[PDB]
Parts: sequence; C-alpha cells; structure tokens
Amino acid sequence: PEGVRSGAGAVRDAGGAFGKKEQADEERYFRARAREQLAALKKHHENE
Amino acid sequence: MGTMQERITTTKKGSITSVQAIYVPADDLTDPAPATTFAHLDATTVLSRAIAELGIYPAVDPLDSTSRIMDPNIVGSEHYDVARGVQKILQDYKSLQDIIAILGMDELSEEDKLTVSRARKIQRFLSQPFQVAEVFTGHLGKLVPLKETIKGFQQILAGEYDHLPEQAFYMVGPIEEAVAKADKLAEEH
Amino acid sequence: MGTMQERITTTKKGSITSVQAIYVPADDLTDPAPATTFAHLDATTVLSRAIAELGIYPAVDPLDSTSRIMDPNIVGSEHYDVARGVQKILQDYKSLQDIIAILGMDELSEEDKLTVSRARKIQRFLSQPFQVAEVFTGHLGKLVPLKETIKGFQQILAGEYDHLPEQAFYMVGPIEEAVAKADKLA
Amino acid sequence: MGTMQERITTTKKGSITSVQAIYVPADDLTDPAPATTFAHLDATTVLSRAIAELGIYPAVDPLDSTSRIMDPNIVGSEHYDVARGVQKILQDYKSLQDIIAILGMDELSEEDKLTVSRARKIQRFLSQPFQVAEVFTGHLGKLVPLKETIKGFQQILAGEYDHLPEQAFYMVGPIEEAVAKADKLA
Amino acid sequence: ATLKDITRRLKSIKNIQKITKSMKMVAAAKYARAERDLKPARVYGIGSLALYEKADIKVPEDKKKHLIIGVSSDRGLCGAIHSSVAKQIKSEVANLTAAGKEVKIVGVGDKIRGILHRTHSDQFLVTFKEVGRKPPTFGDASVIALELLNSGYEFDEGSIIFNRFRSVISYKTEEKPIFSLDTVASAESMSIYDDIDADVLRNYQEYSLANIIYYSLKESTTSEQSARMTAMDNASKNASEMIDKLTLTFNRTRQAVITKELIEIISGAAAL
Repeated sequence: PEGVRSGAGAVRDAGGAFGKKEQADEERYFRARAREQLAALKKHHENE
Repeated sequence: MGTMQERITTTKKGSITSVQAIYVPADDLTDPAPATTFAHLDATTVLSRAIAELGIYPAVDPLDSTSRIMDPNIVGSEHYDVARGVQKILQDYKSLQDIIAILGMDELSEEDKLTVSRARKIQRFLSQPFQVAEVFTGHLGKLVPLKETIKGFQQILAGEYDHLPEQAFYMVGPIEEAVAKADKLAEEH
Repeated sequence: MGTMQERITTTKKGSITSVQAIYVPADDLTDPAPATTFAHLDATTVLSRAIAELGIYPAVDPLDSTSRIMDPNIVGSEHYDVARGVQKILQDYKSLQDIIAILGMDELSEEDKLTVSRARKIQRFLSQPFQVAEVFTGHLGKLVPLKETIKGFQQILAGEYDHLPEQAFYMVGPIEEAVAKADKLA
Repeated sequence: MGTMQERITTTKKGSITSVQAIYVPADDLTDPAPATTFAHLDATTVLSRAIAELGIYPAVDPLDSTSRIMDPNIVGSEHYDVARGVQKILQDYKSLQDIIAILGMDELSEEDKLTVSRARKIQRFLSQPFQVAEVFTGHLGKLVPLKETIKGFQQILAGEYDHLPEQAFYMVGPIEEAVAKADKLA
Repeated sequence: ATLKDITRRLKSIKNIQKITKSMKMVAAAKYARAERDLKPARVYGIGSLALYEKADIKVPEDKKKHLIIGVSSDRGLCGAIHSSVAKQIKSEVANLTAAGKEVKIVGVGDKIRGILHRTHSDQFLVTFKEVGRKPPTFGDASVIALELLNSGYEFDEGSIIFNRFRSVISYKTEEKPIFSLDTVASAESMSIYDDIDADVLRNYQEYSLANIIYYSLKESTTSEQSARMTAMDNASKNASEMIDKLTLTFNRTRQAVITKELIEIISGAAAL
C-alpha cells in the first residue's frame, strides 16, 4: 500500500515513444477498413 | 468559502438555480482551492485537455462526472442501464490499449476488435456542434431531445450499425443524420 | 538516539542484550528515521508469511536474515563452513525451481535430482517445537545445544542420511529422534 | 553580479578576451547561481558526467552548446551545412533509445540501423588526445586544422567509410589516422 | 525532472514488464506441442528424399531459371529469424544472374514479402498469407503445391530455404535442391529401375514437391517458437533493470519536496 501502484491506461498517459507508436497503429488499421465499408455501401445501394 | 456559499440556496419562499465556473491551476485537481469546493455542489462536469487534443468538443471527461439524481427511482431503469453500459465499455477500452502497445493491432482476437470498434464509435457520437461556435467550426448548431439521446446509444450498444465507418458519427445531432452523412460520403467516393 | 543506545553494553560485572522492532515509513530504507537506527544494529531477524504457508515454525527466513559476528576469526572455522554450505545449497535449489516450471521435470540431470532432495530435507530440519505451546499441540519442548546443531547439519550435508524419508525430519529436536521417528514409520 | 560582469568588455580603446570556469552544485543546471550567468556570455560549453562515464574526452555535450557567430554570412555556407547535418543526425538517434533499451535492435528497419551505425561512428570521432594529459594517459597530443575537420565530417556524412569498424574512430586526430588504425586492426 | 513526470514514467514500465512476463508462458506452452509433433514428421520427410540420395542426379547448365521458395510466418518479435532467410535469398540471385536466368521468387509468409519488396518487386511470382496463427497441416502443403503447378512459368531448377531446429537455444539455416524437372531426372543412373514410364515419373515428381514443402514447414515452426520465448525473457529482464533506478530517483525527490515546502513556512513566520 505504501509503494507506487499503477493502473489502467498508464502507458498512453505518459506520452512517451510507446504512446504515439500505439496511436499510429490504430489510426492506420481503422483507416484501412472504411474504404471496404464505403465500397460495399455503394454496391448495395446501386444493386437495390 | 463556507460563509459565502451557504447563502446560495432554495429555501421555502423561492428558488435559485446557480451555475458556477471554477478554474483549476495547472490541471491539478488536488490543489486546495478546487479540492474544498466539491462538497458544496450537486452536479459536477470536469473538462480535460487530453480529450480536446483529439478534436472532440465539448471536452467533457465521461468517467469523471457525477450527479445526485442518477438513481433508478428518479430517472427510470432504461435511462440508468444505458449510461452504466456506456461507462463499462469505456472503462474496458483503456485496458486493451496496453496490449496493443507491445503486440500489434492485428494479433488481437476478433472479440477484442469488435469491442474496440464499438468503443471508438461510442466516443465520436458524444461530440456536438454548438450555436455560439459557428465562427470556429463553421456549422450550424443542433439541439437533441432526451428520447433520441437514449435510443441512439441503445442502438449502437445493440450492434445495428456495425457496417458503417467511424466518420459518420462525428459532429452530428440525432442518430438519423449519421446514415444520411454516410450515404453522401458513399456518393462522393 | 546516541545517549540511549550507549547504555546497553557489556561491562565487567555483566551485560545487557536488546531486541527491537522496526517499522520503515513509506518502504524507503534511506529515510532519516531508520537510517540512523541501522548504525547501531548487530543482527537482523526476518519473519515472513510464505514460510508460514508451507507449515514451518518458527517462520524465520534463512536467506534474508543476517548477522555480523559471522566471521572465521570469531565463531571458528567449522561453524562458518557448515553455515556457508547450507546457504549455497538452499540458494541453488531456488534458482533451479524456476526451470522445473517451464521446461519440465525431465530436463533435470542426475545431480539436480540429488541436490533437490537434500535441499528438501534441509528445509524441514529447521523447524522445532516450543515449550510455551505445550498444551495446545501436546508435544514436548526441545532445547538443542550448539554442538548437536553443528553435527546434525554437517552429517546431512555429507549425504549420510540419504535413505530415510523426508517426514522423519519434521518437528524434531536433535538428529537421533529423526532416525527413531523414521524407524517407527513403515 | 551585473555590477561586476559589465566591466569585462571591449570598447573603442582596446579589446579583452575572457575565459571563465563555472561550477554547478550537485549536477544541477537550474540552480539560481549558474542560471543567471547564461545571459552574460557569447559562447557556451557544457560538460556532462554521463559522457565522461563512456570514456569520451573531452566530455562536451553536442546538443547543449551554442555560439553567437554560427550563421552562414560569417563562417561560410559549407561549414554551416556540415554542422547542421551532424546535429540533425545526433538528434535523431536520441529518440530511439526507449525502443532499443527494451525491444532490441532487431525491431528496427534498415534505415534506422543505418542511422544508428552512423551516429555511433560520429560520436567516437569527436574525442581527441590532449598534450597536457600525455603524462597520465600514454598517448601523444594532436592539433587539427579547421579544413581537415570539415572534410573529415563531410566524408563520414557521405557514407564513404561504412566498411570500417566503429572502434577505429577513437582517440585520433585527422581522418587519415582512422584508416591506418583500422588497417592494423584487421 | 518534476515529481509528476517521474510518477508517470514509472507507472508505464510497471505495466510493460507484466505484459512481457505473461507473454513468455504462452510461447513455452506452444513450444511444447510444437516439439511433440516433430518426430513423426521427421521420418516421413527423410523417407521422401531417399531416392534422390541413393542415385545422384546433377542438373546441367540450362537457362530455364530457378524457383526459390522461402518460408516464414506473419508475426514478429522473434529475434533474427526472418533476416537470416532474407539474407541468403538475395545472395543466391546475384550468382544466378551472373549466368543469366529469368529467376522468380515465391515466398510463403508476409514478412518475407515485406522485407524484400523494395529491391525485388518484379521477380515476385505469387505469395501466400495466414501462416503461423495455427499449426501447419498437410492440406496447406497440398494447396501450395496445387497452386504452384498451375502457373505458366516453367523451370529446370529450384531450391527451398528454411530454418532447421537444432537445439532449444540454436538453429541453422539451410536449403535443399529440387530436381523435379523430368528431363534431368531421366539420366544414366535411372536405368537400373526397369518398370518406369513418362507418366509415372511425372506423378512421382508431383508428389515429391508436396512432401518437401510439408517437411520444411514443420521444421520451421518449432524454431520460431523457441526464439520468441528467449526474446520475451530478455525484455522482462531489461524492464526489471529500469524500474529499480526509477524508484530511488522518486524517493529522493519526495524527500526534497517536503524540506523545501517546510522552509517557506518557517521563513514567513519569522518575518512578522
């Protein structure tokens, strides 16, 4: 109890190298899927 | 502080509704000036700088705001369950961000990916364009009643909009406008 | 602190010995309160809960407690070598326990299987019954002289009693009662 | 302090050149005493203990030293370009320390490995032997002209010496001594 | 150099260490099963290649080019497993182009495609994906061999490169030749076999290709697992080394703050 106890999300709060490295990967991965979703929306709406 | 604060009350002869703005020096909530002010209030909203850097306005911290009438016997059961369900998934989002730092995004299981995808969409839908900020953002303001606020989050929690991109939920009013934004985005692609 | 602690010494007529309990604030060993006290101490005794989990009493940690007269020029030569060997074997057993939890028990060579058994016997020869708890557990108290302790640990370290089972060394006094208790079993 | 310092100047009757040694208590640069002397200087040279630990002498920090006449219109364009390139290369390598300290060198791509190798080669070439230290170091003093330093750093920046070991650029003078020491150390 | 920065920086590494420590045991558990299944496949793999061993067959100097196959996975954090294969892949092509051939490279595993894409984009013939998540099976080798023959490209020579499991702490990189060309197979030493035909030899080479592919995959997986375990052990050692200096720095700063804040109260009380 006397010592330093960590919690959840402490990696992204310090703002070091690992936080920005973590952020860019999510940005890329979810930038990739939106193209497929939009293309399938256009195909669905054109079909019907 | 106590001598002054006790005079702002609603006695049996009339009612006073008060709104007060409080400044926190250097983003430190343990400072003695804001520390001894939490006891005098009935509802608190805490603004944060981390959220503002993502571009989400108003920058309200969803896991650090409280109210006294958040009870199942005052606001009903549906309204209460929706808010608790939102807060639980927002808390669960944080723990998954440690794993992604070491091992990449693609090694996660499919359930974790679905959890992250739902949490990111929930986060965007809380932003809203104001009417006094038309010079900054460049959009017209919106107002949303309570029933649409409940229903929009209940539907996203159910999973009825897993086939849409994130950008459709950013800076909109009701839930009906996100699909109309996505259709225009599809048309312009 | 100096004026008080300097009255506990050994004069020509007699001597006074003290046992003191220490509390470290904030788990910081460089705090001015415990750092001043450590300049006067001559020994330490550490009691742990993990030792008590295994069923060892008294629960004194052997690898964590230290003394200062533990030198060949004071206690002698035989005592020092025996107490060095027991620490060596108990130290290497703990390092090899990590291997057995990853690679498996089959990776152990032939010598490792012997060192493990000797360490497992030694870890049980260190317990002892007390007289002040006589009525509760119904066992006589034991008071072992120093010579019997040195001899008993030396003979286990040699490898002489390498056929009796482990449980013969549990909650006994001198070395003879262990062979007698092993005689009674089976 | 301002009363004393303002008298050591250069006027329309003569010139004075000043060299002063300053002390920092407990390796702290924010102490009030050395933090008010920065405003009374035209050139600064900061020494570090961490560099001295690695064995680089003189232990001058290359990312914390400034001068007032470092501009293209006084020292020339080529000198300025070389200095800015070496400073950029040194800055880039400092931002990878956290990843290397845990994950290791294998996680980097090829360009990052190349920048790491070039920065580690550049760090060695900044050391030099002094003549006043020959008595207790067993070396010989050296004195380099400016053009040779400019050309030697240009050649390293261009990658002409990527086939040499990094230990050949340690405690030498002009660049020609690196190839000979590398040739002996085959 | 303030107290908040030290606290945050300590709290980040405290989580990183536990993540690595928990990731080590999973690799040990996978390595156990990966080692278990290697022995039955080793005898099959060696038995497939006995005929080529007994009757020596040497390829002539032709110009039908090679077919180089490199095997890897889609996951990192495994030391220098992929770099060793990608090192020899680019070494062989220089000798091959010294004579002059239309060589093509086929790689199974995404990292192999990623590493060598910049300088050898054109030579790529076909690449595969979804490797390493689950243990390999014979059906995957069947699929790869089936998709390899349908390509219009034809070759007289070829080789496959892989990492061979040697010990829990070491491995060796090696390659094996392929003489699947029918014409080179029909040589003097084959006259001893006296019930052969062109159709039979075509089918026999077809089967030998899948056998070699399966053997290579089952060899490579174990080495990959055994390397990842060691990497995840060293990372936790480094994290444990860092969290020990940060604590001492934190304690010193904590004492200094109290002393500095007490002096001010005393000084402001004395001046009244």
